Amino acid sequence: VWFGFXX
Amino acid sequence: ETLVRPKPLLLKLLKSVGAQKDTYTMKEVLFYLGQYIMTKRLYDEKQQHIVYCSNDLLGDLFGVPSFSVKEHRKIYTMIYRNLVV
Repeated sequence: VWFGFXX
Repeated sequence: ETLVRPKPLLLKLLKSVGAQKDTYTMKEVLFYLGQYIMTKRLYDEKQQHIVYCSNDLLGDLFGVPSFSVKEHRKIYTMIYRNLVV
């Protein structure tokens, strides 16, 4: 969920 | 992931962070949205779950001034309004 994003 | 065609203002946003296509996987869309949030500094590093998108095209597209990355369903709903499958 870190923007630099998505599991 | 599944193939989606962003509507024009979402395509513009994606291209603004270096996306090159008209058709994307959902994983690509999420990636580029994250790059945009970072490059426009729409977050604070000490509460990284919160996106602040008021007064930004992203907030216009999503229909909200702020959201948490934990709102999985709501984020997909907001993205899907800006795409066609």
